[PDB]
Amino acid sequence: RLMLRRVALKNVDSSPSPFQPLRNLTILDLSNNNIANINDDMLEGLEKLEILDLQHNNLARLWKHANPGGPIYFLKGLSHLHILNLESNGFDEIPVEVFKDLFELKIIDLGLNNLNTLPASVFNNQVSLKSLNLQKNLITSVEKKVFGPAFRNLTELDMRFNPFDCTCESIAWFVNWINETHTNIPELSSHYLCNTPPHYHGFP
RNA sequence: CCCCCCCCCCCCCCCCCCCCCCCCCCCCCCCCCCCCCCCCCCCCCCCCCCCCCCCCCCCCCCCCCCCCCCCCCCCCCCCC
Repeated sequence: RLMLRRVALKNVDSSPSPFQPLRNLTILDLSNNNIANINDDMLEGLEKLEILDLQHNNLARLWKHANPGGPIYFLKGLSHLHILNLESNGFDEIPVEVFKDLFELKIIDLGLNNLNTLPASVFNNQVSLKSLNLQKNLITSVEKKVFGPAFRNLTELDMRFNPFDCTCESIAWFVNWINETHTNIPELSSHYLCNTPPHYHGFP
């Protein structure tokens, strides 16, 4: 376990990964450090890593398609990763094959970001997901082609402050899944308020 | 056994002049190549300064909400 929360890491983007000798590393916290550039091969050889926290950082550019050199898939080879946190990273786009190898992911956190559109068929490999947290984002539509495999068998859901769109093309499957479910959705009728169109403005 | 004087023709040598043909050097013009310097055309790379745009982090301010601690008051009831 190596905790580096709010330590302002510098020279973190070296060509050889400093966590390469850490073969038995299981918990790694890199939160509140304003890390900007992260290499692709930083977590190579980290088969036994389970807990990864990268919340409150600046990795928005690393996932956009306009980033030179291509998006950074720094989550490859993490077969045993269990809890992942990416809060307040300012993410605006998620690459399609970033979560391709997380076969044992159960807890994922993506709140307080600028997510608006997610690629279709991204959460196929998370067959053992438990909690999905997307509070305080800019998402507007929830559909099967992206959130179908995500909502297979969960236990928690955190999507409070989002401007949901009330349209049969964008929310009908979502509200249908709300009607019958066993996942714990707290304050479902308090902050899951429809922002757009103004006809359904504020309607749960 | 004799010298002299005239003339024709053909020689040889030497000085001058005029012809071709060639060599060397030089002059003028032009062309080609090499080197040096300079000007212009663009397309740029690197560095610095200035100005903005996005995202994020620390600190601070304002408005709150919850919890904890302390103080006061109102009503009800007992002890001596």
